[PDB]
Amino acid sequence: DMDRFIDALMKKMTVEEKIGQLNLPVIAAKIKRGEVGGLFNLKGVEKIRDVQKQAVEQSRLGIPLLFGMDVIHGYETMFPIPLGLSCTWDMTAIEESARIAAIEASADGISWTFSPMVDISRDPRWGRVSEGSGEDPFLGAMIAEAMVLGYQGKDMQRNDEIMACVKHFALYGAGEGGRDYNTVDMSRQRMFNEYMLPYEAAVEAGVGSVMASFNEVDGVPATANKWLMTDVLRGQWGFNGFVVTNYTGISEMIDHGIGDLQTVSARAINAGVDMDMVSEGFVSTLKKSIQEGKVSMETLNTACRRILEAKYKLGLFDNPYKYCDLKRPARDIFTKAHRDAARRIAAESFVLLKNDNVTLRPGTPAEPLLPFNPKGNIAVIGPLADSRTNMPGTWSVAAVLDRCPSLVEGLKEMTAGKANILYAKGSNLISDASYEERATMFGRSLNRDNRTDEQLLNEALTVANQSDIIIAALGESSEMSGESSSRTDLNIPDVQQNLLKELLKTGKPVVLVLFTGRPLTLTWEQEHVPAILNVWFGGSEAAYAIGDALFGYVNPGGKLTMSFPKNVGQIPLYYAHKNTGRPLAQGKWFEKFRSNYLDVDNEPLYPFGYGLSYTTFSYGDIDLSRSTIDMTGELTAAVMVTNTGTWPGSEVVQLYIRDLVGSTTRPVKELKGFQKIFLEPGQSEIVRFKIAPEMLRYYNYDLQLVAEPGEFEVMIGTNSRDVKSARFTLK
Amino acid sequence: DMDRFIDALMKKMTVEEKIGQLNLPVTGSSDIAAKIKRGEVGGLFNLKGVEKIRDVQKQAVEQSRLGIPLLFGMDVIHGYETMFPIPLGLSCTWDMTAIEESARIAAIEASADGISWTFSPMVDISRDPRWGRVSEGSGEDPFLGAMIAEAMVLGYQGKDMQRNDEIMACVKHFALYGAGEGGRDYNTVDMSRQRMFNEYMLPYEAAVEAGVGSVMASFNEVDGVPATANKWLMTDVLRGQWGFNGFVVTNYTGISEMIDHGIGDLQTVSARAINAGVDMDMVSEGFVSTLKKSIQEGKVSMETLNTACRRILEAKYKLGLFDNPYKYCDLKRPARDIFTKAHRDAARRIAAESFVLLKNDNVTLRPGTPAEPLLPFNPKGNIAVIGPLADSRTNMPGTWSVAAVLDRCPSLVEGLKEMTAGKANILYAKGSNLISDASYEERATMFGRSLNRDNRTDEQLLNEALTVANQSDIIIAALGESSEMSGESSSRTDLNIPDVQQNLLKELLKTGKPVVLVLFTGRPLTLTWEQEHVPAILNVWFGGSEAAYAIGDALFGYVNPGGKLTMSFPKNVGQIPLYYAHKNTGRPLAQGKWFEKFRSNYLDVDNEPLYPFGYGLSYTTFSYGDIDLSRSTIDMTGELTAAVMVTNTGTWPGSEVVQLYIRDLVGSTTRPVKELKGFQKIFLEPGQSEIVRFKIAPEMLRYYNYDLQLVAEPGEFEVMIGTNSRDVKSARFTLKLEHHHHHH
Ligand SMILES: OC[C@H]1O[C@@H](O[C@@H]2[C@@H](O)[C@H](O)[C@@H](CO)O[C@H]2O)[C@H](O)[C@@H](O)[C@@H]1O
Ligand SMILES: OC[C@H]1O[C@@H](O[C@@H]2[C@@H](O)[C@H](O)[C@@H](CO)O[C@H]2O)[C@H](O)[C@@H](O)[C@@H]1O
Ligand SMILES: OC[C@H]1O[C@H](O)[C@H](O)[C@@H](O)[C@@H]1O
Ligand SMILES: [Mg+2]
Ligand SMILES: [Mg+2]
Repeated sequence: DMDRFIDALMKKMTVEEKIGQLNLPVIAAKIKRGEVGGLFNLKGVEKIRDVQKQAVEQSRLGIPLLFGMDVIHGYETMFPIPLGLSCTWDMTAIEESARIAAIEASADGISWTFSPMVDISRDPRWGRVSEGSGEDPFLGAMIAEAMVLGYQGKDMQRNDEIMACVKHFALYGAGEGGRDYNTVDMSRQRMFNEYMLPYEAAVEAGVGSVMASFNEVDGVPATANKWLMTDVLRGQWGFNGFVVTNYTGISEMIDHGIGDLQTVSARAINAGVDMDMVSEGFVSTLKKSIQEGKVSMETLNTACRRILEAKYKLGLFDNPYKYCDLKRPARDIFTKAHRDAARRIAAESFVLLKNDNVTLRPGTPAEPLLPFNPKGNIAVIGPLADSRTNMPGTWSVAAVLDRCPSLVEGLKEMTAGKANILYAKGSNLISDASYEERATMFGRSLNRDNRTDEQLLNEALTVANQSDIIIAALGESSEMSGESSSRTDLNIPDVQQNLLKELLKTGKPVVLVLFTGRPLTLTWEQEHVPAILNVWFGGSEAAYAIGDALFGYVNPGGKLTMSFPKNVGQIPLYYAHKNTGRPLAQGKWFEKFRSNYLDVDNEPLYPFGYGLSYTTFSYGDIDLSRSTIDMTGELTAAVMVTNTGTWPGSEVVQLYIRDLVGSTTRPVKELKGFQKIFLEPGQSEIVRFKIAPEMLRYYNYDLQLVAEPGEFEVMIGTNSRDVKSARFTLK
Repeated sequence: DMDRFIDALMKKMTVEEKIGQLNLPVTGSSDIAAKIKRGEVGGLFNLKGVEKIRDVQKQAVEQSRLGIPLLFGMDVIHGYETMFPIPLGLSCTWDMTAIEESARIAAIEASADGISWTFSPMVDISRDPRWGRVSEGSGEDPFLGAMIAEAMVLGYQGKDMQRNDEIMACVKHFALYGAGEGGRDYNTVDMSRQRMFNEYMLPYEAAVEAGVGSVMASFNEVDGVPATANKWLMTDVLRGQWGFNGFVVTNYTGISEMIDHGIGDLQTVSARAINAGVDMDMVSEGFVSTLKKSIQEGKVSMETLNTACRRILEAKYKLGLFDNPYKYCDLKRPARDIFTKAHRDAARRIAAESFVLLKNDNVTLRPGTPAEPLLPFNPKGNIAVIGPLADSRTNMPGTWSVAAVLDRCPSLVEGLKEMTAGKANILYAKGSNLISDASYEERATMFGRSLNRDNRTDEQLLNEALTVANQSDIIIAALGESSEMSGESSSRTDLNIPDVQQNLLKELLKTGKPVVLVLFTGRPLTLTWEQEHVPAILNVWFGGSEAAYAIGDALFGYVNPGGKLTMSFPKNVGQIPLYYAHKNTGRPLAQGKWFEKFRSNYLDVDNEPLYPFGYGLSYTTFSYGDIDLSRSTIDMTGELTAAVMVTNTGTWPGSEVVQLYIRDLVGSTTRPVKELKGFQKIFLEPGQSEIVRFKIAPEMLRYYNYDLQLVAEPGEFEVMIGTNSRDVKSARFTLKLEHHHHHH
């Protein structure tokens, strides 16, 4: 067993060698000296194999390395960005996506992924919303579990199973002004009821590692916050793994303003941080700290032990080359089967935001633009229409970017012999040339040249007037989201929005195919564009999936996991909000002396859980099996859902709960369950949810996790706004 | 003795009479005469007129069983009839003496008219210019906000409220109400205890410390409990930590609003309120309708009721109302104390002192002559005054002027007419409506602030303004908010000058005539376009009843503007919240390096406000020498002096607000990059110099640490002094636990 092995190995180690197990730098000489615990961001089974060989056969103790990478939403086969993927509301698909990525990365030498990112955010200004699963902690927790299980399986024993890392612990999504890395501040009540569940869920699914976040919490950088890293993570949740810092998280504490390198390094290890990504604070200062009594041997041994336990659990003491099969890349990476899975999952992620009836032939009843049969002349216009490198999305560091088909390319393939695909760039990404450059960093250039916006527009209107339909491929470049990609405006960029206006003015039918990493402020578009399909960033096979949606091969079923506000002045806007002492009643905007603004109502443009289909769904009244239950009972909430339209398709039936009265104020609703059903036209299904006191608990004023007696409102519907309702009492 | 008298009085009262002292209906609430007869009423508010107040007091004294006199409340916020600037504007004076004076005058007038209690000062810290109630406070900063709280309470109450022109003040809104989410009024507040004490609480404390007689509970939740039911707030902090000896009143229907908050029925929330330390029920009738049943049922004890009742009675005793219930009911005072020339003269001085000159660039008026700033200018020729704020009397006082005679204030045109008669012709055009949307204009101009928007087209209004402008030598563009675009329940998600006014502005600028933007506002606005295109921008906030004359004083150079901002002006609403006393983060963007990938910064704008905290210009300029510290190392027992030479390097005499900032460089918790720790407002003639000195003592360097202990920690500090929070000179010093006791 493990304990004996690790005792024995640790009894042989110098203080230096124990310290070295905590170092995760950016080298061959470092490894020879036992100064390296793992490496990260190295791609290639050949390279990784040789570096491992150096560790195993050229270091004193032969201790093998962890190899980390950001395998976020795929290795080479790119699934949608996680925010888009969350919109599937399909935990099976989500697990599959993480399984596939793990198969691919492990085939290439990777034993550790810095995934899943589970940070709750209600601030769409923050670029890293693209990497999470929205604003809701329940959905977030379900997804966390599915991702950890996809990567790790049961116990990481297989050679296609890798170690996961829940990030970023904790509260990183609440950075002030939506500005990446900025100050976080909240009450402990808010932490537990509104932000912490996804981290806890990952821990409880047996995630092997946790990454400390960049932000402060209660005035202490997370990386030096013992309350977080010991009392909560270990003390409350029982985490038995190790904590890794984020990139230079230790030395950044110097800038935060809590001390010099040695001081903040000691505080981090004493807080419960075990591995030091890049900063070399542990390597360069811990021995001195140990000599001065600032860090005990016991603390060092604990951190070292954790690191070694992770390597044992990965099977790296049994076989250091477990993940270095030179034969596997050809078999496992970027296969047709994987790419087909990604295409399917991509089409499942898209959210149909709008699809109004339009006068398409004179005299006929108006009908929607989507789906349509690929015939005639299909214009595909905009700066996202013919970009390969912008399809996979941010955080695709192992992808071959210029290998993904552009939207034009993919649609051309899919329509060969049936229709003509007419392309026009239409506009730049944005008017400001310097913004376009930083927005298209990391190889996402759109090849901006000297053609002016006016020239670009004029070409596009020429093409548009030769067309039977216009697909406007607009929105963000993929690096307008991700890290250090915060925005103060959330519009479709200026020149693109002008292009869209002008395309609408041709009189031809226009479908907005919207690429984004975040919620955008779309009131103008919701008013004037007949059809809007949010395609997020669908992955390496996005172009094909977009075709599947457009041509009706897939009926869109995605639902939003994050509120789309009307303007930036409404931030933060989220569905699970408190009622206030002065709630504005429905339809009463504007009312003086209620909680409301002078210039806009309180509502998002599109609420949490919103998503349309090519069919329609109708809900009966909710049947509750009990009107009362006690603290040990249960009941069933049933509703019949009928496909009332003409298309087969899926519906995410959503369960919300309102605790009507509380000893503290309680949100107007909370997501507490969901089921994704598929129905043929005319077919019905009775959807049943179990409700029990376990589900009705929350963290009260004293942070006690408790369900209080009183009345509850159970709400079931097609989104967080449009619901059927009923009540019961807890005794 | 007060204790004897109140014991004796409380020994006579029934449970219904004790409960009745806790009840505060609104009049000016049903069946008030009969409720007073029954002893069911402890106070009233919103009744104006010393005649009416005396009648009702006589009812209480002569026709209730026990004759217990009433408190009479009103929102005396920035004046009774003589209106001073709105408090946010007033705060830009950086002048505590003037602030105290404004409060003294308002107390003199209010008390003349029967009023014994003002629901002032509002001291809520806010970093969010969306929130309309920023107009009512004194900006983002706790140091300045604390000093203002003190000055206001002292102004209203004096030493001990003994005089018949001193009234009881009420610090509001306890607590954290300025952090409402989305800047939407009444919305959820949430923050750490550390943030509360370091960043929000001090001005409430400074009001308690100044002897404020009462505190008003806020509308917001704190830690998921409505403030009105938050025992931690109303007992543990207010009494347990600060030793507040007064009483707590709810805000309007605060108790019954807890039903909507979602913590129970009227009886439950009323019981929880009184048990929390709330002493008086504004309007809800929660206390009067449910407290006896609660006492029967054991939900509230007789000791809790007695404690609340006693606080109300002690307030009345401390105000001198048992001694003379008609102390403030002198029917002859109104004719000699209210809206007097002496009061109005002070209001005009204080108003001119509140204005903030945001921009005043050189303009070439005529070829061959060197360019000069538009401000100030001698009144000559043809002066156009154009805009929806140009000829509105009723919008001059500002929001929260509930006792003012709105349509007696001169409009800006009228004011400029009087001041320039015989010297210049004032030409006038409306130019635009307040905003394109009529329904918005309506809600924006409620409470008697109509601009009398008519059925003219935007074209009619604009063309009339252009005919004026093209005949004029200078254009005074009177634009911005109506007064009721700020105040309570006036939150905005856009902070621009409204659409049709900004179009008007553009068109006036296109004439080529020189334009001065005289900006009326209750809040920070997003003014990047205006800062780029308008030569001169004078922020006049809302100046009060004498605003028009004060504006003339500034434009013509009778007063040199010396206001400084107390709240950050963002470049856009997507930067909110933006405040000077922020943390460094782990990845600070170095100055001048926007944009840099992997630093804390946005893709589309830099991190900076358009105008920072403490920003403001003058008709002259001031230069700062380097800082001289009297010593470089002290210990906890010591002190040092920071000194800077400030010189008037321009051609005009003028006042400068010299501002002291301190940065605690390293902490056990992260510390802000600076915090205001002092200021001095100096007046300098052209060429003149003055050495400004600040005492720095370890007690000023204290903050609430992780464990909420108010401590100073040894380490390095940076002393910064300058003309605003951005443009500062620097010097460093070290604090130790133990240093030299003598020179050796
Ligand atoms: O005048 C007492 C307090 O009144 C509050 O303003 C109320 C408002 O909350 C209520 O909706 C309307 C209903 O007509 O009456 C106003 O007076 C203010 O929040 C307090 O600052 C003020 O002291
Ligand atoms: O790849 C490991 C972790 O890296 C962080 O992103 C860093 C960024 O913080 C740093 O400035 C640049 C330096 O080029 O490298 C990136 O890797 C991410 O925040 C983590 O999520 C990631 O797991
Ligand atoms: O239009 C001129 C004036 O008319 C009325 O006297 C209004 O009360 C006033 O606000 C306005 O300035
Ligand atoms: Mg309940
Ligand atoms: Mg320090």
